[PDB]
Amino acid sequence: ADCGLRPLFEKKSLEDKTERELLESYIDGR
Amino acid sequence: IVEGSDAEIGMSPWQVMLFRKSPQELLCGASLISDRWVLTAAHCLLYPPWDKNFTENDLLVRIGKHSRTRYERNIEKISMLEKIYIHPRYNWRENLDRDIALMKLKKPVAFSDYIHPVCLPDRETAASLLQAGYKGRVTGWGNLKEGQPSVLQVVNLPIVERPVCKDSTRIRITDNMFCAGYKPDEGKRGDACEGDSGGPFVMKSPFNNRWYQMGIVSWGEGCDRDGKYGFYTHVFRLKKWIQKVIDQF
Ligand SMILES: N=C(N)NCCC[C@@H]1NC(=O)C[C@@H]2CCCN2C(=O)CN(Cc2ccccc2CO)Cc2ccccc2CSC[C@@H](C(N)=O)NC1=O
Ligand SMILES: CC(=O)N[C@@H]1[C@@H](O)[C@H](O)[C@@H](CO)O[C@H]1O
Ligand code: NA
Repeated sequence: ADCGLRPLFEKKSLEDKTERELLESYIDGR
Repeated sequence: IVEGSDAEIGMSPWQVMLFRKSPQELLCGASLISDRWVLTAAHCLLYPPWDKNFTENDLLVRIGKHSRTRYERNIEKISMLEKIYIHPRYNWRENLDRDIALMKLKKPVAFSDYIHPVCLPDRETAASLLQAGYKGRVTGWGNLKEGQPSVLQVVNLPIVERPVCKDSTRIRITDNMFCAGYKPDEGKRGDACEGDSGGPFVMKSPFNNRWYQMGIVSWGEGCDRDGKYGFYTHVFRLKKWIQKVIDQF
């Protein structure tokens, strides 16, 4: 029930260097 | 990975390296979905045309690594495998349909900052995210061009329309695969290359911020060729087989 949440990023409220590019494709990609 | 970049440490805590035991040789990517189940591509285990038929005896997996060279003491782990399970309807002859395999670790691994399982896509995440134009992410230690990286490589790539995937190849594609990668007129590149097979294609859900594995690096015509696309095993469509195996054993 803890899958998908990275210790060193989501759990520390830290964003990796390119994940924003993915989130933005939800807006622009369609 | 072609035209990727160095992963940040811990960026892909579900990454798995599939090695041949002897000679110790990096074979494929894989992914950790629980403390003792690892997801990969069937063709990493069984591909007759390369006289490839590995058993649990032949293989090891390394978990939590970051630099292929450096030995990460107290960070990386090693596990032998109890049993492997290839999808029964795996079709290596015609089209690599159902290119999917499960590997049960001999002894469960301990989660950590560098070792954490990815989510399997549920029906809701599958419907909202697996759509053309949405980008996913591919990671591995495979070749940089069609040249071996030290640190895990990462690239983000958009999912492509099913008609465009079909017209890029003569292979008979199925609903158990999807394809991804940039088109020639979008002025960005990137793809998985050999070595990267069996690694994960992940997407981060905007709904709940978890990462889900929608694909397994399966096949392509070379690497990063204009008008060609990486093909990926459609993980959600084979989820019931994944679940029937894990519950059974
Ligand atoms: N995942 C990416 N996006 N990028 C990396 C892809 C490397 C690439 N695919 C593989 O490694 C997958 C399988 C596992 C062993 C080699 N396989 C291929 O030949 C499979 N085939 C499709 C196929 C499926 C079933 C039955 C027959 C075939 C025909 O072959 C890839 C392909 C598709 C269209 C035209 C040609 C080819 C062969 S091209 C060179 C070849 C190689 N000698 O390495 N394959 C690769 O380069
Ligand atoms: C797939 C194939 O060609 N041969 C395998 C063989 O390698 C394996 O050890 C044994 C287990 O049933 O029999 C076949 O499934
Ligand atoms: Na391409």
